[PDB]
Amino acid sequence: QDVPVIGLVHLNLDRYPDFTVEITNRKSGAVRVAKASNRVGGARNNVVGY
Amino acid sequence: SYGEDWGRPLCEDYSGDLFVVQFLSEAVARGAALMADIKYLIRPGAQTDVEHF
Amino acid sequence: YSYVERTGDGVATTFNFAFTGKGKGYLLANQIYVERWDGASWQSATGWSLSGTNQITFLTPLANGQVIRIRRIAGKDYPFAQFEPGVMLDMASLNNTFIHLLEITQELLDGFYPDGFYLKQDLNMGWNKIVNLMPGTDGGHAVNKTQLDTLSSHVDDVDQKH
Amino acid sequence: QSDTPSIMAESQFNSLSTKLDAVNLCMRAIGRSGVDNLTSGDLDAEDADTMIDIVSQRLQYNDGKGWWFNREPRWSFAPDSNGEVVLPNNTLQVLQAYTLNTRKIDITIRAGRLYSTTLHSFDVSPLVGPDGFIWLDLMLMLPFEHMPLNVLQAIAYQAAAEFIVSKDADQTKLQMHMQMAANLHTGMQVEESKQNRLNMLVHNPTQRNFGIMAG
Amino acid sequence: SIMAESQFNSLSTKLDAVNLCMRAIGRSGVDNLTSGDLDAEDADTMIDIVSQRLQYNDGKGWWFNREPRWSFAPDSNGEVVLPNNTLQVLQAYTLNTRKIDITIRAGRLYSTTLHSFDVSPLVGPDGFIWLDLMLMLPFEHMPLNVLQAIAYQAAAEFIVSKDADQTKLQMHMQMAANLHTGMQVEESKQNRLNMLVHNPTQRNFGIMAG
Repeated sequence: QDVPVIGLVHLNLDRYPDFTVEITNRKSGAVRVAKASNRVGGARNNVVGY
Repeated sequence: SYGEDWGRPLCEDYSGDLFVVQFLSEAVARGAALMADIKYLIRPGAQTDVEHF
Repeated sequence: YSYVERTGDGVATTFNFAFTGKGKGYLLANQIYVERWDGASWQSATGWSLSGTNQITFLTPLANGQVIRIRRIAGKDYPFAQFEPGVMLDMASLNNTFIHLLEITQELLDGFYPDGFYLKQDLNMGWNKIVNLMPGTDGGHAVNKTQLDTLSSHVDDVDQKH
Repeated sequence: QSDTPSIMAESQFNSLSTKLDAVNLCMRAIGRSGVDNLTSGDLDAEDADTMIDIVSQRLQYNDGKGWWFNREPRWSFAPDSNGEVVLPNNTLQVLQAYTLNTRKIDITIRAGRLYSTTLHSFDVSPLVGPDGFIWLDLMLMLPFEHMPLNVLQAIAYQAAAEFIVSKDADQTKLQMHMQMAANLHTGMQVEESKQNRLNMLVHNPTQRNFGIMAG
Repeated sequence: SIMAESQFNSLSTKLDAVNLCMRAIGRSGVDNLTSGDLDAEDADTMIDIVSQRLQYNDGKGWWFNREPRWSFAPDSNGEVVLPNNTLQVLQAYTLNTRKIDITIRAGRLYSTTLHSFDVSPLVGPDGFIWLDLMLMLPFEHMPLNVLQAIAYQAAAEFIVSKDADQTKLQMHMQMAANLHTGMQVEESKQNRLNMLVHNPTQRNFGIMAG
């Protein structure tokens, strides 16, 4: 019953394409989608090439 | 005064002082009357009953 | 394109509008703006609420033959998205930005301009017509030939009684 | 010849004016970087958007009156023949105009259109002023834009502190933001009286009346 | 064979301020302002935020921010537009000028009493319009004292944005205020003023009875 309140979730990844994370609630039933992409500004993997 | 068909009164020369006296007298009388009033006061949660008092 | 004209009469209280583009056709709810036609001026309306994605709901039914106009005004001073290095770069912003930048031009094609607008240069139309004018009241207003016909009619009657 | 145009043309200040930059600033001191788009798909993005909107009229209202930009002097409404007058857009508060030979009548604001308690009639035809369109003083709510640059900084820091305490629980970060934002508020409130300056005399009816007499 | 480091004098360059802000955390500053490090940008933004904030300080700014009376001359269309960023704008308080409220909305100004967006009816007698305002000049072309003062204040805030020891925070905050009052005394040294001649009632009393 003594359950902590989760504020943020950090994922450590080594190789990943763009993907989505689905959030579901067992009481309200609402669904939330958080879309993640591998494009981050100023990084090496930002060229239009590949 | 020169070129005037009618004269002027003496109280015209001290109307300002008379008005100041009137204002100060009104202020002091009003303050005395306002302080003369009584209103009483009891603290909430008095632990006492006013009707018996 | 952007602007949509609608007429109201009866118990009807919900009006539907459709804009060009993907999905709902707009980016923000703030882009929707409602106008009411009083018959003389471009008066704004109050008491409207956005009930659906592409529909609005009034509090009271419109009167006989009331005319409303649902248009969409986009941000006129800044781009929709601001890009910096080191940020979470998502592709949806790119798609939205192009639509928004395409959107700012869209109503210009329709014919809307911001208030306090005047062409300060000498414009030319390359020998094209100017049509559909009202008679001008003040001297600064332009005149159609309906007034010219009236003046031509006026000089005729004075000459004929001569 | 000369070098003043050449060198400092490249100079850039990049002041903050957009609502998004305030959100991005609010998105710091908490972890993750800010969002590039206002809408986006991140839940915390619109959560910061809600904070800015809520704290807007809270700050703009001060205690009682707001600043000079919220001032709106004598209005004229001329209520319609249908009935009462509807208050324009969103108003923080409504006060009666205070010109001469104007008796005190009660004005109270319900949803939009106002209400007079003494008359108890939700329509107010008879309490209209003589040949006057019920002159009164009110206070609009400007959006996040259309505001001075300083108040934009003040509202952002105040909202950031409220976001942190709701989101996170850290004493050091919270203490700095509350203290530093309060410094800016006083540093900005000081000029509000310095602007639109007023003095003891003239403005005070009893002082001006005393000044005219005996002088 | 190596670029080495170009000579830096005090901290005139914006990049050096980021390097100081980058320091205090045990990581050294990047050589190029852009580079590829994400943390330099947070320092870069932090300097920018403080600049707009610290120059304005409490009420009126310093001696170099403020600018004397201008002339705007509103057009035939209506109101006049304020130039770029103005921290605050006030009407000139010279004699024979009635006090009319001036308020700044987005960019161009506004008149509350006239309630109209334009300011055409408020043109003064035989003078178009006169008012006093202050700019916000960018990070460069600054008195060198503000350059060091702004860096420590921004860096001290930067500490607590990222984890910092209590020790680092308390010292920087103490010196940021200490450096602030270090330059504040020069404010009175410049544009120095006194009650006499400057105060309208004191000059009026001085000329009479003497």
